[PDB]
Amino acid sequence: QPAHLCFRSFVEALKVDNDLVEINTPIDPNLEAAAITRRVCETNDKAPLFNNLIGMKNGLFRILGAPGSLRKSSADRYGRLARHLALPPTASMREILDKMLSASDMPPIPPTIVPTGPCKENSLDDSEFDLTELPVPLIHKSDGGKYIQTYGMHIVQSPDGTWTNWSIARAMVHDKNHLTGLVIPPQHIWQIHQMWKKEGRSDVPWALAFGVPPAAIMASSMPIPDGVTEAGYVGAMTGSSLELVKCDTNDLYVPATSEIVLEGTLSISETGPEGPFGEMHGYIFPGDTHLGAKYKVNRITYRNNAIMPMSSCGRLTDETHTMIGSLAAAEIRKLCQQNDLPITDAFAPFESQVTWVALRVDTEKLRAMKTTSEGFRKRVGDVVFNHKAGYTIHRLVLVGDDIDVYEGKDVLWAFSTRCRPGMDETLFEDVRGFPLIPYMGHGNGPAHRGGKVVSDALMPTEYTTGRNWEAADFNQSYPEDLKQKVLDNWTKMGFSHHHH
Amino acid sequence: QPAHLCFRSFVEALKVDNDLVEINTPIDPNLEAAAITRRVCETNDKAPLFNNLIGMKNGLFRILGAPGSLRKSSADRYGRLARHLALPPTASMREILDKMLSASDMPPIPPTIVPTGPCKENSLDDSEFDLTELPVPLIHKSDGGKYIQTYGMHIVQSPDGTWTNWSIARAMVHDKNHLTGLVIPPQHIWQIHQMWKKEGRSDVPWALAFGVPPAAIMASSMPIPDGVTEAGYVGAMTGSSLELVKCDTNDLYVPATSEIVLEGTLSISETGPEGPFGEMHGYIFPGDTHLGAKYKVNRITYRNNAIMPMSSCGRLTDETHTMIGSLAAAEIRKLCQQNDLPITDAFAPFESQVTWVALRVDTEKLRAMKTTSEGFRKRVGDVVFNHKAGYTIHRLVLVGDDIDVYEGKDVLWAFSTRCRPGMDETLFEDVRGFPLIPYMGHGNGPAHRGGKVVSDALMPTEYTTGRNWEAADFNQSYPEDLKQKVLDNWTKMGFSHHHH
Ligand SMILES: Cc1cc2c3c(c1C)C(C)(C)CC=[N+]3c1c([nH]c(=O)[nH]c1=O)N2C[C@H](O)[C@H](O)[C@H](O)COP(=O)(O)O
Ligand SMILES: Cc1cc2c3c(c1C)C(C)(C)CC=[N+]3c1c([nH]c(=O)[nH]c1=O)N2C[C@H](O)[C@H](O)[C@H](O)COP(=O)(O)O
Ligand SMILES: [K+]
Ligand SMILES: [K+]
Ligand SMILES: [K+]
Ligand SMILES: [K+]
Ligand SMILES: [Mn+2]
Ligand SMILES: [Mn+2]
Repeated sequence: QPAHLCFRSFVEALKVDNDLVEINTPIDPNLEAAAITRRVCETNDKAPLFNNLIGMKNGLFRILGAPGSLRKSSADRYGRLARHLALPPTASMREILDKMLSASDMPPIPPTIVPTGPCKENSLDDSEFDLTELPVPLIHKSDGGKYIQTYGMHIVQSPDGTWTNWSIARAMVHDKNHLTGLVIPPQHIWQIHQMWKKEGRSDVPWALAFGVPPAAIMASSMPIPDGVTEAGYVGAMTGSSLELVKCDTNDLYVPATSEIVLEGTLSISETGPEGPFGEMHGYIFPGDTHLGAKYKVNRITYRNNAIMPMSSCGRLTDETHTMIGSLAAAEIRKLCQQNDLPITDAFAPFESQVTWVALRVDTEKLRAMKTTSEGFRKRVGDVVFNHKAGYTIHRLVLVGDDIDVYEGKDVLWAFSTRCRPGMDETLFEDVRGFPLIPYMGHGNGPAHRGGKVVSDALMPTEYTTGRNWEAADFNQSYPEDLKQKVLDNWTKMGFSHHHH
Repeated sequence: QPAHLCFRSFVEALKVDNDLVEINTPIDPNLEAAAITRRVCETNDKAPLFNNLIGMKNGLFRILGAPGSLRKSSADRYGRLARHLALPPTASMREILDKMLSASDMPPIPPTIVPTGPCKENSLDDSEFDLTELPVPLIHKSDGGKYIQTYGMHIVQSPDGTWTNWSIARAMVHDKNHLTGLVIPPQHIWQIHQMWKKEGRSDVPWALAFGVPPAAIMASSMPIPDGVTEAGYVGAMTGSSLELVKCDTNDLYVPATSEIVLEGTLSISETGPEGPFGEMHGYIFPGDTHLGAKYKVNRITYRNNAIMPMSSCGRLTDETHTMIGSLAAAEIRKLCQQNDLPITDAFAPFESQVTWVALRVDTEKLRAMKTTSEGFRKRVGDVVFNHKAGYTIHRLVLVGDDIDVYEGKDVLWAFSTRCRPGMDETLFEDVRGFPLIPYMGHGNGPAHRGGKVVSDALMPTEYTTGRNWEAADFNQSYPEDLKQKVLDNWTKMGFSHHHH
């Protein structure tokens, strides 16, 4: 099966790419696996595959860390993400995001039901498993639980059957047969949970599939629209109907090649302690436990020699940056365009801890609008910060056509030089805030409201007559024939490869 | 003579360091020399010494580019700056800034007058030179003149004789015997010019010395206090009295080993076209010429085989970043401490285009103050933004003790994660602004006023009970013995030198 359609094949692809380190000696899921993976993510090293996990039994489980993290070389920096999507490993971020957006103006391709698959190779009923006995990792030393769920896909369906959502949300082991995790507004797992709660009659049928098709875990991390079934979006994106098998204990459908599947219910009534967890912004607040949603596990099925993916998340760079930030940015780009805003490109700079999105403006179109910074900033901020796709993002930076928003150095240059603090900004206090940013949930103001800004790094003439500067750089401050002469003579004079 | 005391010896030191490329074939001062130097600065390459400059005659002149720019390796990144100061080439930025601050609580060591020096080896009276005939560089293609003066020291003295100021301010050739340049508030050359203008009786006696002692050009770029003669500050810093020779046509004194000296007058009445110039923030605005100060040159003296230093300034990284930013930051650190603010360290991140200064706070002392963010931000901003040392800086970022302000990645992390936009900031509109930032002089608001902000990236408990988080990073999220095991097994497992 292709790598984008089968996690086991993805792992093979990383090996073949010389992007995998297989560790066949014993590794402790208590901190060791995650510490290795953390160092990988901080150094852009090869992804670790832990084949000999202390506490692995009867096939549950090996661990793959850093599934969506960065490679060291610039030429294939995003190669692991490209391998989720059947793209060449040298694919640009623009190409990756365009792939992820491509299904937005395609008919869905609904999934195909098949009678069995590798995920059915083994099973454990409710007398045969204990979640506390599995090699679930402790990912950070101060975490409030062992976070089994950092890179699986939650599957829940609206009561009426018409929307089946796939998404990543964290969860930790609570006891032998329950997890606790985040189920929070405005997320689709929350929206569906609320529909079941209002109906009031039962707990939400649920499954959690680990080691799903890579193209599916990317859509799981993307804020595609309300009411849109991810499986059909992924089918359109990849041009193929995804193969799904029915759960044994409920009527949800899981990817046929899932590594590990948990079946059960998400409670409409019960909660339990959840957190703290070392999170995407780079912090943990030891002892900050709060009540989270509670899941009951009734059944586990799994592949022979099952592999659990894991995100050892925190400071730069891991899946919470590469996937959360970038995929939100993609959706924001599209949202802006659909609201007739002249946005060509969007990206969440890593340097911002993916709390900013830089929006590249087609300034020719801007000029035709005959508008001003105050007006335009307000329009952009109302569109984005009143939408779910803007949830995680606290600062939008508007930049003109000369800035490559996928290059953080250029975004920082434009922000620092073109946006006058205060005057060129509009604050948004009556929007939903992202509480996990420390300045929000651990800050001076309301955790859930406000704290957002539009920073306009467009220069005044970009609204009127056009750019009226040249950069004071090698590229723009010297004629073409001179530049080329300097480059051609560079090593001959005594001064100092793309792939590497 | 030592490298820090003699520019010719500095050039030798760069050669010996394998930090120099001598170009002995003809190079055009019309853009070519500056284009090479620009590429050096953008790549952190070796400094270029142009020994064969098209238009060089009778010894005037060779060019050294990138005198204070960065080296590629992390271990000696600031080595060129260290070589200005007799420090080891591996000196940290903290060590460099501490050296530059060291004379602030020392008695000055006044200069020593000597009867002659190398700067007298050759001379040209007012019938024998023409500034338009020298190989003065065109540094950027859109510049409004040939900027002779990018790394020389202006020497002017108060009418009463009690303060002799040394500073860098740009200047360009106006005609055969005049320059135009910037003389602007609150700069000391401006302050002294205003004293002469109020007296009204004559033009200001002036000299411009190029290729001065490196330790002197660093103090020339630093905002040491009003009324403090730089020569005595440099004497204290280096522990030696600087050797000076009298000008031939006036009673000012210039460094004995200056490469090139211009003697003349700075007009109290006349101006002429000046600019545009490709500047420190990375831009030029073609055609933006304005009236600048006008200097008359009466005499040139120079060393045999004279070398003119040149800054090809613009986008990162050159002397306008390494010296302007860092040295302002140093002075701000001291100013804060002298106003009883608990600031341990200051640096202008390069990523900010040296428009920010990050201020590291001793949070134990902060806690003892029993204050709040609003109050503290206001106090810090009033001290810094009402002082000349704060002139160039538009954003101050307050960070706690865990952040290394000399590491831009950590400053950006703390800013993005710990300072809530709006709420955790105080805007300053009634302070002097730096007009050369594009959002100021080419922006939406007053060019000379406002646009400043204090951003508080201290977390709430840093004011009260202490830091209440751990980073979600390899360093802080795992115990010592585990970290060490991972590191010790790193290459053995299959994963990937300080000097490089
Ligand atoms: C890639 C990724 C996405 C996480 C995520 C992680 C990763 C690795 C973790 C597990 C390591 C840490 C926490 N995460 C959560 C999360 N969203 C959320 O509601 N709660 C989470 O706990 N997200 C983001 C969420 O997947 C995106 O917001 C999706 O848009 C949600 O899908 P939906 O639009 O269908 O609601
Ligand atoms: C290192 C450096 C410093 C420049 C400078 C440059 C460099 C290379 C240039 C020449 C390449 C571009 C422009 N510069 C000017 C400048 N200050 C100023 O008033 N006008 C200038 O034109 N400065 C900053 C000035 O030297 C510092 O603000 C000093 O504190 C001034 O000394 P003072 O405190 O004695 O007034
Ligand atoms: K999703
Ligand atoms: K602006
Ligand atoms: K000075
Ligand atoms: K704060
Ligand atoms: Mn969804
Ligand atoms: Mn001075």
